[PDB]
Amino acid sequence: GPYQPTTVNPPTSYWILLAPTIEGVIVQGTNNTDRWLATILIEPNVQATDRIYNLFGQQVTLSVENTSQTQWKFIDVSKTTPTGNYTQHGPLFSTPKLYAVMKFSGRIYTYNGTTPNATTGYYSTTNYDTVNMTSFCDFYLIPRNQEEKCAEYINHGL
Ligand SMILES: CCCCCCCCCCCCCCCC(=O)O
Repeated sequence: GPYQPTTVNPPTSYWILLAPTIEGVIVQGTNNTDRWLATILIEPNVQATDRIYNLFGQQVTLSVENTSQTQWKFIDVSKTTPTGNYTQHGPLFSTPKLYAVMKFSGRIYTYNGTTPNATTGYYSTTNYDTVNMTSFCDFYLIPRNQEEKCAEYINHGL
């Protein structure tokens, strides 16, 4: 990398390492059947607030917060129908402002917790293997077999 913002359908067993700079929707993806997914970035020190986000072309109001005074915050969101409500999942508090996602074994793997001690976790409520990706930021590809490097960049930056 870095790869410029684009829409692709990433391969399974690859980490996409996203390098956003501005708060808001950094990436979104869908399988056009049962999942519309995104990750939102929130700057430090945002008390509970209704914010409007363009998700898949629609203006969506989400109640969000970031209680961290020093770190940025990634939140995953998901809806299961075109008109469904979004639910928030898996906060990552981040100093490097990097976020990674991988489709593998039907699951989506991400990093969770607080850098520099963020750890991998995953979602598994359906098979996500065919979910595509529209990235609004520059990104890198890291194969599963070099995942240790991915964890390194998430927690410590490039
Ligand atoms: C490579 C795929 C990219 C998909 C783009 C969005 C990246 C974040 C993934 C968020 C998953 C949301 C959690 C789903 C909750 C659930 O339904 O189990």
